[PDB]
Amino acid sequence: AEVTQLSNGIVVATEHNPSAHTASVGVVFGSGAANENPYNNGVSNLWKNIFLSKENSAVAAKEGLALSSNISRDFQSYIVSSLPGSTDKSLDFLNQSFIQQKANLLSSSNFEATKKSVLKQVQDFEDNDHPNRVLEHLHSTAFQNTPLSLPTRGTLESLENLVVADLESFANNHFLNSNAVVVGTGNIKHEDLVNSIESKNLSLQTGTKPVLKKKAAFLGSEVRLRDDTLPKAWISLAVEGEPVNSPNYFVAKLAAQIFGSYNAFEPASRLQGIKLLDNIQEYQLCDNFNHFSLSYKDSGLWGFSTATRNVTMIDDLIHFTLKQWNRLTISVTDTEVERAKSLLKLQLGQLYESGNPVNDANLLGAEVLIKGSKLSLGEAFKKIDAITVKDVKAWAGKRLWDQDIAIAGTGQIEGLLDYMRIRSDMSMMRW
Amino acid sequence: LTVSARDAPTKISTLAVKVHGGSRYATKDGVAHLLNRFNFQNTNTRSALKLVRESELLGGTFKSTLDREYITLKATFLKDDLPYYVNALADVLYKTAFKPHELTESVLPAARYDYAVAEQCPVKSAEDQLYAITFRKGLGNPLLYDGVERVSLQDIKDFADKVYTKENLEVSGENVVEADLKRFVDESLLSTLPAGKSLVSKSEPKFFLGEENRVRFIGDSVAAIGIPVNKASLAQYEVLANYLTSALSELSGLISSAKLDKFTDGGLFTLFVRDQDSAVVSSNIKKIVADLKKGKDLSPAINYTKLKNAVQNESVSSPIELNFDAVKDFKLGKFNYVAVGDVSNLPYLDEL
Amino acid sequence: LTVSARDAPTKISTLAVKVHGGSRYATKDGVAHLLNRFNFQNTNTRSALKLVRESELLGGTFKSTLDREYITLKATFLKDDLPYYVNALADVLYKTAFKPHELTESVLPAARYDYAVAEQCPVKSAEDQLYAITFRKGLGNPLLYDGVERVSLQDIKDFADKVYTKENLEVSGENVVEADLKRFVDESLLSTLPAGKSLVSKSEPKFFLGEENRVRFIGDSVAAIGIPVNKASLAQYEVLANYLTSALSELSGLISSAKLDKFTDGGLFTLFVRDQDSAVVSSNIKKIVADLKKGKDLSPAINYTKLKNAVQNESVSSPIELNFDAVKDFKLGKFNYVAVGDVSNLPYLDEL
Amino acid sequence: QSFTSIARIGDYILKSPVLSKLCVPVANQFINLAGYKKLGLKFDDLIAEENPIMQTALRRLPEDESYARAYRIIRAHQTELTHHLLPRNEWIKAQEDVPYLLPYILEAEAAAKEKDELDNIEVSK
Amino acid sequence: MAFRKSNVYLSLVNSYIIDSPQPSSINYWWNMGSLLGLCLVIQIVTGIFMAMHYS
Amino acid sequence: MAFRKSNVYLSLVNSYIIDSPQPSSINYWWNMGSLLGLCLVIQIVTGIFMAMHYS
Ligand code: HEC
Ligand code: HEC
Ligand SMILES: COc1c(O)c(C)c(C/C=C(\C)CC/C=C(\C)CC/C=C(/C)CC/C=C(\C)CC/C=C(\C)CCC=C(C)C)c(O)c1OC
Ligand SMILES: COc1c(O)c(C)c(C/C=C(\C)CC/C=C(\C)CC/C=C(/C)CC/C=C(\C)CC/C=C(\C)CCC=C(C)C)c(O)c1OC
Repeated sequence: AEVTQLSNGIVVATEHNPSAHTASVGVVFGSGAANENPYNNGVSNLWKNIFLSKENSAVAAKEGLALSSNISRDFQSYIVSSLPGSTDKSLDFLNQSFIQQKANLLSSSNFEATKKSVLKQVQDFEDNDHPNRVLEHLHSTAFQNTPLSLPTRGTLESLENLVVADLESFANNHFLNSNAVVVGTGNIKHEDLVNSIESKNLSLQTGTKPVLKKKAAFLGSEVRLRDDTLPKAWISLAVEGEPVNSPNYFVAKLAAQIFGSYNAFEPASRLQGIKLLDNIQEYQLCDNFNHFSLSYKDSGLWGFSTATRNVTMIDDLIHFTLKQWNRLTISVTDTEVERAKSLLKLQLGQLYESGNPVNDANLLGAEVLIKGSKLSLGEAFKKIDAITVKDVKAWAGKRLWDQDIAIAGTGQIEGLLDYMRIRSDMSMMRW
Repeated sequence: LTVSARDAPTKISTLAVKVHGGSRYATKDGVAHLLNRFNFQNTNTRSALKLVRESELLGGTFKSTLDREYITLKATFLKDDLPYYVNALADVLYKTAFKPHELTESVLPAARYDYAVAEQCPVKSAEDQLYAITFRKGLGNPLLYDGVERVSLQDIKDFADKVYTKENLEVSGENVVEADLKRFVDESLLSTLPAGKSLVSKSEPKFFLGEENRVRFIGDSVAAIGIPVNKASLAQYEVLANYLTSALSELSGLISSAKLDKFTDGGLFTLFVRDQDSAVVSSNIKKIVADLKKGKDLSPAINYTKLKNAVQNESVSSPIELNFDAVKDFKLGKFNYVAVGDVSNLPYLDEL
Repeated sequence: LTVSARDAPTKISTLAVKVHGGSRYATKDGVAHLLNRFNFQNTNTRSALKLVRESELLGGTFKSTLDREYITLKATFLKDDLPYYVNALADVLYKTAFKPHELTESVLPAARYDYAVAEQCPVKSAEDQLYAITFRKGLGNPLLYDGVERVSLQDIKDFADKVYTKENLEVSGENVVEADLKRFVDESLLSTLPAGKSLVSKSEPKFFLGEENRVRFIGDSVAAIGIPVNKASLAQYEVLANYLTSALSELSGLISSAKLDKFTDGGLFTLFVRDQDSAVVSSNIKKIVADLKKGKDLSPAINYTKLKNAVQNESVSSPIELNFDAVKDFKLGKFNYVAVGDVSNLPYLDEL
Repeated sequence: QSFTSIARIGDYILKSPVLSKLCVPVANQFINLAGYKKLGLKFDDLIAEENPIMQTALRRLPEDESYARAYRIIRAHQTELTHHLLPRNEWIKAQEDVPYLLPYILEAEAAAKEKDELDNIEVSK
Repeated sequence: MAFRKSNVYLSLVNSYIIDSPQPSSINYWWNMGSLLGLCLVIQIVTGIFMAMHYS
Repeated sequence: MAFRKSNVYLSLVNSYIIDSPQPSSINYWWNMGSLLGLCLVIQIVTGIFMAMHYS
């Protein structure tokens, strides 16, 4: 449970955990899809794909190393996993690919074979992964004409028109030092890694900063992707949430836990202590749903997602759910808040502490990049337990009560009523 | 009644009661399935509802998984609430109500949904076919329930009596203080369980070879090969699996999935080729079989197969570890084949 | 273009156009099925509706059957209206419209119902499995349509072009004056048909042996054996079929059905054991295989197998007739086996 | 009034030998005067079913009892419409007039009451 | 289906007066309702005709 | 479902006045119907009150 981080030339961050069996090293950049443009959208996803290409991947495999990378909105990360002993051979492969081979990975035979893969990849996504496709579109309309609206995997149109020069252009503007953090998780010590790094000098484009832009903003709107040939209806709905490093980051995350997630087929799920289940189970209004409090640097999204085959009662699904959310402003109970506290701790635990160093790396790098440090799991619990009913009520009265929303859906959505109908349910009549 | 553990300064502990009751030991088709689904229902003192409402207020969940050999009752929770989940798991094993209405209202439905999900994924339709033809009645028993042969409430009770005993299970706690764990297991109802016999037979399963099965299916086509491994000859196959599923092998882009299922008395190697049209499936496999018949290895992935076999932190009780740094050559004797999908346009065992 | 006949003083004649277009010649799975179902739909000059309304007023009906080898277009009617049904059958072969809407509205549905009915009778699920494993791609082709591989309106048109030719069909009229029949066939559109090739190959199908398949099913359990016969060695198997299905054999009460399918280039012998519970099926078959391995015959049913093979008055064009009064001893070499139903409680090829 | 409540009072009286000898004979006389047995019905057949508890109960009732309840109810309606009673040898005997649905009704009520309790549990820190 | 079922107006009449499923055992006490409708009509009809001559 | 949907009386109101699916493009010419109901009410109300004083 130690968050160690020191700066010499490069800001090095590590979180050691003795019993681990393995160790992971890599760099995480403070720039992701939210830094691209509508036309070069998909560059970051492309980088990730070449970094994992058959050529580069075969080199580290001989050495007994494994590769992993993830593209997000605010950040990007390249990671190399290894045994606790080869904690040095990872640092060689890292520098070899980001300085020496930052021109060998971009050959006219590799880039074309990779481009052909992300194209079949992103296409496959839009053709079949409906729930994620919808959540991606939710960000698209909620933050339109603003950074957060750009899909992480990029659009098929900005992708097929992307050239090697664009990769370089992006890389030379974001893969800088002042916008980077070298992460090390697994078992290796902070002082073990920091030495192998402060050994090899060379700055490589120092003093350079990435370009700036215009702040992200929420806009009440919707995008309806009707498709009557699909067998279900997938919809996502949300209000403007909380950004990371916000006084209410936790109240919000707790508020989502109150309604939580559900799966109509799993017996135990049907028994949960969520009032909403009394309303939706009578006529079986949906196969599943899940609330969330997504947070980013400039903004966030608080809402839920759901999938259903009861295409003639979608208005009741949406109506009941939004009536429950009304309660957070006027009648949420102590026991509901308490049930949430326990469950939030359990999930926040399983995330920050799993048996996989790669997840730890991403989380560590991402956090240190936005707030210059990581909040310890124990420090979180103290904040979570401190939340009162009054807090939830004040938060909801600001974020949920009579506030614009964003909607997105695909499939048999004829039954999803108009905007103003849904919008009206964000409140209740009173004397 | 082996009680293992392993402490740590983390806040999330995870109790788990492994039991030798999987499909491999199933007396009737899918009975193990039904029982895994019958877990956490009603006990004689606590209802499934109270159990959930309580654990939620504490901060923990339950789950019951079904392997080909095991039936695991896991429980994830906050550290200091250890005894509760020990007695909870204890209660399930010793006194689940088994009410006739719980079968018709919760169990059967949950089970019907399980079979449905699997009936739509062709690779699993294949994996099930491999086991059925290699081990004709041991590990080749149907994993899930489908109603081909009757299974009453009583049959589910009998199988519970056999499987749930002190001599057939093993408590295992991750992120738990062994001192307290052993103390609580003995202080619970675990020790009251009528310790019967252990069905873990050491004699190697009588496997077959050169067998093949073809199943017509509407969806993606899949061709797969199944190879029975030895108790000691499994460490080489493991590197093979990681070799074919890596950047080192040239034909990694020609196969969907490849793995080695490790048991306590041998194992099974599986290779999967999946694609939309039958033509690409027939080619990619006809190439794999040919290139493997002219085997090669040299163990360049000796450090990759060892690294990938370590990322499994839940398996800190795995069999042989250093058997890898030995053999480094692979051939391809007799194996088993299964065609699923566009049958009239798929290879036969012969032309392979 | 062989035009056979046979007059009589009866009032009901029956024209029939046999064609070598069955499943055995099917280019794509079930295409023969679709075409048999597409018959009597719309032609370019007569609608399916007018055809029916007219024939009803005359006094006759149509029907299109599907064999493993043939596709027969039969027509039962009153004697003196002969030319009408000749031109009717002529019109179908030469100019059926094949409108995209007839496929979706009449053909596919009719076909879907056919497959459904057969998917519920286990003996047929078995018979289909026997053929598929003995003749791996000839007569082992799927008899009915099930959508595993695409089949467009065009694919149905191409197959029609091949199969419907003067060199691949044979007119046959029961209770008809051959003089007039030949006169009308030539005076019709039959002779305008672009006479292609005859797909009737004489070379014996390359059959296999010692093959087995098991299919899980919810209903009655069935165990069946399939035996490939020779072009001349089929006359003995015929008496065997009538022997096992008679009062002379002691084990006639232990088998559900037994028969010999006669083709133009060999044949297939089938034996069926069907019952509710798996135990009785396992026994009855394990007994048949044992008693047949210690073969016996003596041909006491030599006059019964000849009498039963004569009651077939529609088959007055059958192959060998006097081959029966020869061989009189049967053994049991290698054969094929299929388990359908309660699989986990049914015999394997081994223990037979 | 719930069946849980009816049972509480009824059992208390049934156990105490003071009331048990005083009441039961009156109750037996009451049941005979009611006359439902002359119509071929068992008391449990008379319980009003239009509520969730009774619907759950009837759903859990084993097949053979269900077909029998059905025959008794239809037979009753037909006799009633004819303004007759069944011939005495067809009347339900006291040994037969068993509370066959009662155990299902009580189980459902407890399940229901528990849920009501759990949905409203307070928490003390 | 029958016209009495498909017509917008006739179906109302069909569901309330023609095909309405009644319990086989109801007695003459269940005849008072219709008698009440009849009374309502008799009151309205005789009332309107007298209203023509009333001041 | 919502109470407005389940109640015997409210569902009528819901299907005719609340959830009734209307073609998105109807113009002000489609507003005359409601205006006709209003007229009918105004005629009945003012008529009954005057009937109280009329001979
Ligand atoms: C205008 C239509 C009209 C309707 C509709 C009507 N009535 Fe009348 N009613 C009258 C008139 C006119 C009188 C005065 C003449 C009379 O005394 O009968 C009257 C008188 C009465 C009287 C006095 C009887 C007496 O002793 O003279 C009663 C009581 C009565 N109505 C009851 C009813 C009932 C109950 C209804 C309806 C359910 C009804 N009315 C409907 C017009 C009507
Ligand atoms: C008793 C209720 C009553 C109803 C219902 C009623 N009216 Fe009248 N109406 C009267 C009375 C009373 C008068 C006489 C007083 C007057 O002249 O306005 C009258 C008079 C009239 C007149 C003469 C107006 C004038 O020049 O004085 C007309 C026209 C008329 N009504 C139309 C209607 C229409 C159209 C309706 C309904 C759609 C209607 N009425 C409904 C009672 C009613
Ligand atoms: C589920 O169980 C049922 C059941 O549902 C029903 C419906 C019935 C049958 C009974 C009924 C349907 C009774 C219904 C009664 C009514 C709908 C009455 C409605 C009342 C009215 C007063 C209508 C209004 C009349 C007028 C406006 C016109 C009268 C005036 C006129 C004609 C003036 C003419 C003028 C001139 C100058 C000629 C049962 O017996 C029954 O038992 C089991
Ligand atoms: C499919 O398309 C539609 C559509 O369907 C509808 C419904 C509307 C909306 C319009 C309407 C619903 C109009 C409806 C009108 C009516 C139902 C009127 C019914 C009429 C009556 C006269 C009711 C009768 C009233 C009474 C008996 C009482 C009055 C008397 C009183 C209160 C006396 C009180 C006495 C004392 C002493 C105090 C649309 O605009 C529309 O457009 C697209």
